[PDB]
Amino acid sequence: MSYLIRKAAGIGKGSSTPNKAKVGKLNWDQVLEIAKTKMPDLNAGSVEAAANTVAGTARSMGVTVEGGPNA
Amino acid sequence: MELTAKPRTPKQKLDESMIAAVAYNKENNVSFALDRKAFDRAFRQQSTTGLFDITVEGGETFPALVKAVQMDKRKRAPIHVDFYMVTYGEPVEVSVPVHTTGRSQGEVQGGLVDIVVHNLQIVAPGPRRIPQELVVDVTKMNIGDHITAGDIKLPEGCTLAADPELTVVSVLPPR
Amino acid sequence: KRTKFRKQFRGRMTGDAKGGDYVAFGDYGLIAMEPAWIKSNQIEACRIVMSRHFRRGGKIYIRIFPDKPVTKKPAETRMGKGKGAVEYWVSVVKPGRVMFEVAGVTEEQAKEAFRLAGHKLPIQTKMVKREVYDEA
Amino acid sequence: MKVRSSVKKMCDNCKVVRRHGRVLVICSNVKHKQRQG
RNA sequence: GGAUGUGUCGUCGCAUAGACAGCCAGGAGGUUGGCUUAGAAGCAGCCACCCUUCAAAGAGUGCGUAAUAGCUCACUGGUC
RNA sequence: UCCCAAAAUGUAACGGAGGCGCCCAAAGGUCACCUCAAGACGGUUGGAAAUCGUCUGUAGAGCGCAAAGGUAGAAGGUGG
Repeated sequence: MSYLIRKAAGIGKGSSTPNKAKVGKLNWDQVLEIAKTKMPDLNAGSVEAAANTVAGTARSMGVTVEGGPNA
Repeated sequence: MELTAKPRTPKQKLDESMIAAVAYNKENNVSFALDRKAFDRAFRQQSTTGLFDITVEGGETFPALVKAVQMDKRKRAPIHVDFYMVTYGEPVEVSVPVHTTGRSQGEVQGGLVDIVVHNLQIVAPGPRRIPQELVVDVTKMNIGDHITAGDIKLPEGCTLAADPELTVVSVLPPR
Repeated sequence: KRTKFRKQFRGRMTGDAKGGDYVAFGDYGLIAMEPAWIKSNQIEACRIVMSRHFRRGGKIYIRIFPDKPVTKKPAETRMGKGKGAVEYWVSVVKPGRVMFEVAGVTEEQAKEAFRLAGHKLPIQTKMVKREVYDEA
Repeated sequence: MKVRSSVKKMCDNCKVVRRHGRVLVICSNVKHKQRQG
């Protein structure tokens, strides 16, 4: 995931100041193809499972996540 | 708090777990002597912004407020207490503690927010409805955000005795 | 540590605390429970150790400054007068006093920042917490 | 064996015993084998 | 300064709607979490410590390697 | 002359600090009168203070030298 993510945002390494200097952001659309491959490794109950499971992964790599609910 | 005695002589208590306070207003400054343990468990909560039941031996419930407590040094233990009877529409002035809530935007950032002034005093509390606390926003606060009296939302009425531009909390930088 | 300028000498006497508050400048504080002389190098030995433990925050308050000059033996003799204005500076502490008090960091992450500091003190202390509301 | 004056636990095993007049330390690990005396 | 050596007062506490210690079994999937490194994968050091399932299983106790790995813990059920 | 000296006085040490062996025809007698340090605002070589001005002002100044007490209704500052 981290690799595909790097490629997608274009990110370059990872980050040690993911609280100060982070790195980027992407859209759920991407998150789709991701799960559509990691699936044989996504013991997910139905989507969301893996739709949000992957959040944290992206959420501790320094990756700001788009949209979601409401408004 | 069933305090019963109230004499100048405390031999009958000093040995027996019993604090020793005094109450008043401008009318009755009844001599006193309440129980150690009780007060001990008591004042913890209601602190000085909490009027409680004062039925002195004989039964005469009275309304007062924790004014000033002077405890022993060496031994964290309290020795004397002043209860300033409540009022009805105006007591005097009260000591109300400052509090924070929700993570600040300075914490995760790279530094820590500091509370320059723990308990805060405002002019005129309002007997019957006197803030037994004071939660305050901090989040916004970044790398050098100082909050003051001119900020903290007050509880409908209550006026700030503390000078405005006086910093109550700031988010101190790192290291 | 060492004062900036002054008179130069002194004397010696004791009696229980007098101006050692309790809570102030922090939530957690360390209190001294015995009459002693706190060497300025005995404070550094405390602060410095405390720092280490705290990877940041500096919310350590040392509120026991060395307001006192002690002297010493120029080697032996006794036929001369006042001696060694410069042996060292100490800060008379008395019981109930508050030398230390951290801030921000967890209980445990404090019950240790002190413990240690205790280990280099000539006197016994004990950690205190809150309910400190006299004057402000 | 370790004869220290300030004996105390060193890991979730140290079973500070008190045999004949002495305060001891018995832990799975030996370098933990303490003893005031 | 150290310590299940005793005596007496105080505080949490957590609890037959069946805990603690002991026992059989389990132990999560992302993930060798991102970062850093010659690499370090729950355990040299920055950042966080979220998602999913569930009765459960915390990006994490300590031991261990050059990292692996392996060994147990916190969370889960029966037997008393 | 301060501190030590333990609130009367006094009280030691090769205890802690510091001055004197003068000075003033006037820095005296007496009689009149004025009143300080300093900050702030605003002003010329000025520009840091200092001169002028206007508010504040127990005097936080002054008193020939060391300190202490004392002192502005003057022992403070001028003139006959």
